[PDB]
Amino acid sequence: MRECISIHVGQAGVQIGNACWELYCLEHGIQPDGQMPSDKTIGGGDDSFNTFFSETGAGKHVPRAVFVDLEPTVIDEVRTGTYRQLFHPEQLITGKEDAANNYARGHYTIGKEIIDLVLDRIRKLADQCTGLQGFLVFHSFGGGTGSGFTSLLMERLSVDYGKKSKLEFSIYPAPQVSTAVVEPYNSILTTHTTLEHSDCAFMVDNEAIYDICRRNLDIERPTYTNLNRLISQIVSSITASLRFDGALNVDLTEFQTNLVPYPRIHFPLATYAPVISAEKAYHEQLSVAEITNACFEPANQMVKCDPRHGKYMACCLLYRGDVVPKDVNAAIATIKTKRSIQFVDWCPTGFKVGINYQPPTVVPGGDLAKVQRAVCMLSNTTAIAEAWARLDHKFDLMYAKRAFVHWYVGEGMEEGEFSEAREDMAALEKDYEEVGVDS
Amino acid sequence: MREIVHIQAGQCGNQIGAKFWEVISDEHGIDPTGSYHGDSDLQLERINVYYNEATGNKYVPRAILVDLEPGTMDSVRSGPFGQIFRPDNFVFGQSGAGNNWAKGHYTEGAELVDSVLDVVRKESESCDCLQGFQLTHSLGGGTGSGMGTLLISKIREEYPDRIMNTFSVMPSPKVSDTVVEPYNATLSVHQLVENTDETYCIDNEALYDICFRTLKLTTPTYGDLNHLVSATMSGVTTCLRFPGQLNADLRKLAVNMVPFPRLHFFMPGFAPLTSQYRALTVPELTQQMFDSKNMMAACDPRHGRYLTVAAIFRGRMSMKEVDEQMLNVQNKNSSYFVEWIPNNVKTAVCDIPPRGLKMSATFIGNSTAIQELFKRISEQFTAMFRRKAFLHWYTGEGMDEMEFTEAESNMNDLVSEYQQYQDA
Amino acid sequence: MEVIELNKCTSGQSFEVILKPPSDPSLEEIQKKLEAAEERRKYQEAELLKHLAEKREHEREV
Amino acid sequence: MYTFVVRDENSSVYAEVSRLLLATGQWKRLRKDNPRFNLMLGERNRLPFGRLGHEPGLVQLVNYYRGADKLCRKASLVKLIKTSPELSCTWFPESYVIYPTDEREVFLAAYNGNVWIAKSISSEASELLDFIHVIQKYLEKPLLLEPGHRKFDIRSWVLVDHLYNIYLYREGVLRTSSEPYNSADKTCHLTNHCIQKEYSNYGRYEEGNEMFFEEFNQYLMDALNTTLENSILLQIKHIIRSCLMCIEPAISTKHLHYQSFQLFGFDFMVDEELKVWLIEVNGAPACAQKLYAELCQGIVDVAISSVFPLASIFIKL
Ligand SMILES: Nc1nc2c(ncn2[C@@H]2O[C@H](COP(=O)(O)OP(=O)(O)OP(=O)(O)O)[C@@H](O)[C@H]2O)c(=O)[nH]1
Ligand SMILES: Nc1ncnc2c1ncn2[C@@H]1O[C@H](COP(=O)(O)OP(=O)(O)CP(=O)(O)O)[C@@H](O)[C@H]1O
Ligand SMILES: COc1ccc([C@H]2[C@H](CO)C(=O)N2c2cc(OC)c(OC)c(OC)c2)cc1O
Ligand SMILES: Nc1nc2c(ncn2[C@@H]2O[C@H](COP(=O)(O)OP(=O)(O)O)[C@@H](O)[C@H]2O)c(=O)[nH]1
Ligand SMILES: [Ca+2]
Ligand SMILES: [Ca+2]
Ligand SMILES: [Mg+2]
Ligand SMILES: [Mg+2]
Ligand SMILES: [Mg+2]
Repeated sequence: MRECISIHVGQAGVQIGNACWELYCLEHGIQPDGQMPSDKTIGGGDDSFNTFFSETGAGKHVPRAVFVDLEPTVIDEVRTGTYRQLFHPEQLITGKEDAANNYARGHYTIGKEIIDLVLDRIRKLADQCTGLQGFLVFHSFGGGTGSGFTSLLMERLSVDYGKKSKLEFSIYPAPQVSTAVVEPYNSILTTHTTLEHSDCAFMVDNEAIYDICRRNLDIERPTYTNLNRLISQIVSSITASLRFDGALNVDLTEFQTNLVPYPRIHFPLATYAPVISAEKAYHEQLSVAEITNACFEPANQMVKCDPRHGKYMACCLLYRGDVVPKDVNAAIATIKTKRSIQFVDWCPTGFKVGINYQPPTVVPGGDLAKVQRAVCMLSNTTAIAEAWARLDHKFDLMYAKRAFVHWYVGEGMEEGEFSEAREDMAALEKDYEEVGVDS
Repeated sequence: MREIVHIQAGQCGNQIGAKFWEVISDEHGIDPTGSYHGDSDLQLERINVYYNEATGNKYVPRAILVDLEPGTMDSVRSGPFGQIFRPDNFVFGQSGAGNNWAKGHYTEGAELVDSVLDVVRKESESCDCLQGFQLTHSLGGGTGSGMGTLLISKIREEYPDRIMNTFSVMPSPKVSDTVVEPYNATLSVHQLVENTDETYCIDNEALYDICFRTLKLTTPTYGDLNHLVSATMSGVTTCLRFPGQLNADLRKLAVNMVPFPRLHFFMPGFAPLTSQYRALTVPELTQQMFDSKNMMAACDPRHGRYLTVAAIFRGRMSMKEVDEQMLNVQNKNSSYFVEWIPNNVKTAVCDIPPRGLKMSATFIGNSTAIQELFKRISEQFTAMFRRKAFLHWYTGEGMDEMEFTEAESNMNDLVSEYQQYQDA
Repeated sequence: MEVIELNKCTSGQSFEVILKPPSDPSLEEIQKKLEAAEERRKYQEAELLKHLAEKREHEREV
Repeated sequence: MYTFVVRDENSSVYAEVSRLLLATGQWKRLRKDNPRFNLMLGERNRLPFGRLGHEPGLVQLVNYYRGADKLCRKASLVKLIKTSPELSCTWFPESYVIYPTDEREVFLAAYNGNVWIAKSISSEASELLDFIHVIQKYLEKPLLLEPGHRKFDIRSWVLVDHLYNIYLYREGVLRTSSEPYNSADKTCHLTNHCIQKEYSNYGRYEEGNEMFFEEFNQYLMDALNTTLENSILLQIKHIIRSCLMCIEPAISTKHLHYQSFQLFGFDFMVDEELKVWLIEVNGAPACAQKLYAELCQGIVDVAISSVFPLASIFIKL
C-alpha cells in the first residue's frame, strides 16, 4: 500500500478540503473524533483507506493532509470545528497577513518566508509513508495565496520529491461568485509557473458549479457550502479509486497514464450526474443509461465548453452504486451513434470504466439528495481550451493598459514575467489547436 | 487582527471624525462611556479594527486627535462621545495655523508632529497586525491640510509598508472660509497623489447642493454637511467593521480599486439621502446611488468613465435582486464603464442596516470624472497665482514660488492622466 | 464494440470498452529568482527613503 | 431594452438587421469588443464562440452556428455527403476532393462520356489538375428558358432559429445568364455575377439577370404545364431538410450556454427532366436587391425578437 498526501492552499483549497475530508469520514465511517469502529486492525494497516488516513495507537484515523493559509481566519475554523479532534495541530498552518489577492505577494514576498516551514511540515508526513505516491494539491487560481504560494510550493516539491506525482484540483475564476478584479492575472501567472510540476490538473469553473447549484438544486444564491459540497462529490468520485478496492486508477501514476498522453495538455474535463435536490419531494430515480447520457451535456460539465467541437484523447467513466457493466455498454452503444464523439486519430475510441458498488454518500441535512447510482466522466477533450481562451482574453484587456501591474512590480516581479507567462499560455492554446482541428 | 489607526487633524477633520465615531459606536453597541450594550456578536466580531479593549473590558477608539489650536478639541471632548476617547490621544498646540498650509506643513506643524507620531507609535505597537492608517481632514485650511499631509509623509517614512487611506474634504466657493483655499488644496493634492493609497474625495460643493436641492434645506450648516459625511464614512467602512463573504481590508481595497498608482481618488456615493418610514426598494437604491445627485464629490459621472466601482447594500433584501438591478443599470449605462477591466463593478450585501434606515447603499467609485474636481481647483489656483496674489502669507513662512509652480504642474498632470483613460 | 480487462472484486467492477483503434529547475535556480525579487523590493524601498530624506532637508530649509 | 454589437461591418443583410434594430427604440448598439451584449452579429471568419454565454445575467444570441461550415466550405460539404449515413443520395452531383482524402485514385473508376467542372471547366483531366478545390460533373443537360435558351441557378434563403426551426424564405431568385446556351468557350457555363458583371448585354431577356419566383412559376405553367411547387420546390424543401437535419446534433444550441441562429443561402440547379440539384451552401449569403426589406425584417421577427421580445413570410420545414 502506497500513501497520498493532500495539501490545501488558500481559502478555496482549505474550505474544499473541509468538504472532502468530511465526506471521506462519512464514506469510510470515521467519526468526528477520529475513531473507526469498522477498523479492526488498531494502530496500523495497509488497507485502501490507509492511503489517505494514518492511524494512532489509541485508534484515531488521521488525515494525511496539510492545510496552509497565509492568514489564520479560515484554517482557524478547522481548528475549532466539528472535526477539531481529527487533525494534528501541526497539520494546520496559518500565517499573519494574507497575500491581498496578489500573486507576486503570495509567491515572492510573503511566500518565501513560510515555504521552508510548510515543506518541513510536509516532510513530517512523507516520513510516515512506507511508499508515498505523491500529492493532491487544492487551491484557487484566483487567490493570492492560492495562486502564488501554491506555485512556490509546486516548485520546491519537484525538488524535494522529484520522483513523486503531483495532482491538482484547481478552482477557475468566475465573476458571479468571485472576489477580485485581478483574478485573471493570478490565473495566468500561477498556471505558467505550475505547469511542468503538475502531472494532472482537474479544473473546476466556479460558474459551472454555481449554475448547476441554481438549475438542479433550485437555489437562488448558492453558498460556498452548496458549491463545495457538490465539488466534494466530484472529488470523491475521482479519488474513490485511491481509497477503495479497485483495479482502475489505483495510483496517481495511473491518472497520468490513463488521461494524459500529451503532458502539457493535462486538464481533463469532468462531467457529473445526477445532481438532485434533497428538497425535491417526489423524484424519479434515473437509470444507468440516463446518467451516462448526461455526461455529454455541457450543462453538467465542471467547465462550460462544447466538446462536440474538439477531439477526445481519453475518457474514463466512474460509477458509484447500482450499476452493472451490461447496463453500461448498452448505454454507450446507443450514445455512440446519436452524439458527436470524435477521438484523435492516434488514440483508441473507447472508455475505461469503473464501478464502486457503494452508492454516493451525502452530508446529512445538506442539499444533495441521496441517489442509487451516479457517474463522473473524466474526458481529456481539447474543448477545455475554451476556458484558456476566456481567461487569456480577460488578461489581454487589462494588460494592454498595464492596469494593476504596478501592484505586482511593487513586490519584486518584473513586467517580463507577465509577457513570459502569457506567451506560455499562447503556446498552450496552440498545442490544443494542433490536436483538435483540421484544415 | 488587522487594526486600523484613525487620525483626525484640524477643525474639519476633528468634527467629521467626531461624528464618525458617534455613528459607528452606535452601530457597534458602544455607549458614550465605552461600555458595550448591544444584542448581536456581529457587533463585536471585527470590533478590534477600530477599537482597543479596556481594563474594564470597555472599548476605546484607536483614534488620535490632532490640532494646532484647542478650540475644536475641547468641543469634541464636551460633545457626545467626547469621553470615549483616550485622553492622552489628544495632541494639540496653541498658536493655530491661520488657514495656511505652510504653517501646518513647515513651521507650526513641524513643531507639533513628533508628539503626534509618539501617539501613533504607541497606538501602532499594540496592534497585532496593523493594516494602516485612516486620516480625516480638510484640504482648504491649514492644520488638516498642511500638518495633515506632513503627518502622512512621516507615517509613510516610519511605516512604509502600511496602507495610508484618507477622507479629504475639498474646498468650494459655496462653502468657504478664506480665498487661499485653492492654494492650500493644490499643495495637499500633490502630497496625496504621492503618499496615499486610497483617498475619498468629499467635496463641500456636493454636500451643499445635496443639502440644498434635495434634502430641502435652504441654509445648510456644517452639521448638515457632516451628517452626510457620517453616513458615507459609515458605509465606506461597513465591509471593514463587519464580517462577510468579503474579507475586506484596506490593502485588498486598494489592490482591486486602483489600476494605476496615482489614480486613487474615489468618488463616494450614498442612498437614501437622510436628513422616513418607507424603505427604498432595491431598484431605488440602485437608481439613486448612481444618480449624479447622490455623489459626495460633485462631478457628473456621465462626463467620464468608471475605472472601478465597489458597492454595498445594507439591510435585509433580495441578494439576487441586487445582482439583477446592478447588472441592469450597468447594461443601461455601459457608456460610462471601461470595457477593458473585466468585472470592474463589485457588489456586497450586509444584513446589519445603520440606524434609522432599513435599506441603504454606499458606493465607492474610481471614476475619471474626478478630473472635474482637480480642474476646478486648478482654475481657482491659477486665477490668483498668475498675479502672485496672497502669496506673501506663504513666502513669509519659507516657501518659494517654485514649490507652487510644481504643485500646479503635478496636479495638471494628474488631470491629464485621468483624461487619457477616459478614452480607451 | 469489444470489452477487455474485466476486473471483479468485492467492492465493484472495472473494465475497458473499445469502439475503434488508432492510426526540473534546481533549488539554487529557485533561490536566485526569489532573491533577485527581494533585491528589486529593497532597491525600490531605498529609493523611497532617499526621496523622503530629501523632503526632510527641504522641510529644514523652509 | 436589449444590447447588441456588430462585428462583420460589410455584411449586406445584417447591416440592415442592425439598422432595423436601432429603429425600434429598444436595441442599443455597442462597440465590437464590449462584452456585455445580448446579441452578436459576428465575424465571417474566426467568430470566438468560446467566449459566448459567460456573462452573468446576460442572455446571448449570435447570428452564426458553430459547425455550419461543414455545409458551406465545398471541401467538407462533399466529405459530409460521402461520410454521413443520412445522405446515402442522388441530388448531389458526383464530386471528388483533391489536393495540390484525397480521392484521386477512385476519381477515375467512373471515366468510361465524361465532362466535368472545377473551381473554389474542362473535359480532359489534365487541363484543370494543373491548378496544383473540388471536382464535380457538369450539368450537361440543364433546363432552358425560352426565348433565350438560358441556364440559371436558384437561390433560396433559409433561416434557422435558436430552436432549430427551419424557415424557407417565400421569395427566391433565379439568376440566369441572359445569353443562349452552347457546348464546346466559357461565359454562359458560369451564370451569376462572377462571370457576368465583368465578362458578360448584362440584362437582356429579363431584369438584372434576376427572374423572381412569381414569373418563373408562370413560365413553368405555360411552358411545361406544371408549377414551381410541384416540379421544383418540393425537391428543394427535401434537400434543405436533409442537410440541416443531418448536422443538427453537431451544431444545435438547445442545451448550450449561448444560442445560435443563422441565415443560409442554398443554390440549386434544375436539369431538363425537371430534377433539382444542390450546387453549394452559403454560410454568409447576400440577399437579392428588392427582397431585403421583407427578409431582413423576417430575421428580426423569428430569429432575434423571438428570444428578446419587445412591447407569415416563411415556410416551416
Ligand atoms: N468553489 C469555491 N471557490 C472559492 C471558495 N473560496 C474562495 N473561492 C474562490 O477563489 C477565488 C478567491 O481566492 P481565495 O481562495 O479566496 O484566495 P486565498 O488563497 O485565500 O488568497 P488571499 O488572496 O491571500 O486571501 C475566487 O474565485 C473565489 O470565488 C470556496 O470555498 N469554494
Ligand atoms: N454541377 C454543376 N452543373 C452545372 N453548373 C454548375 C455546376 N457547379 C457549378 N456550376 C456553375 O457554377 C455556378 C455556381 O457557382 P457556385 O455556387 O459553385 O459558387 P462559388 O464557386 O463561386 C463559391 P462562393 O459563391 O461562396 O463564393 C453556376 O452558374 C453554375 O452554372
Ligand atoms: C472593483 O473590484 C473590487 C473592488 C473591491 C473588492 C473588495 C476587496 C476584497 O474583499 C476589498 O477590500 N472590497 C470592498 C471593500 C469595501 O469597503 C471596505 C466595500 O464597500 C464597503 C466593498 O463593496 C463591494 C468592497 C473586490 C473587487 O473585486
Ligand atoms: N464638510 C465640512 N467642511 C468643513 C468643516 N469645517 C471646516 N470645513 C471646511 O474646511 C476648510 C477649512 O479647514 P479647517 O478645518 O477649518 O482648517 P484647519 O483647522 O486649519 O485644518 C474649508 O474648506 C471649510 O469649508 C466641517 O465640519 N465639515
Ligand atoms: Ca487499520
Ligand atoms: Ca511656534
Ligand atoms: Mg484567505
Ligand atoms: Mg476654519
Ligand atoms: Mg450562386
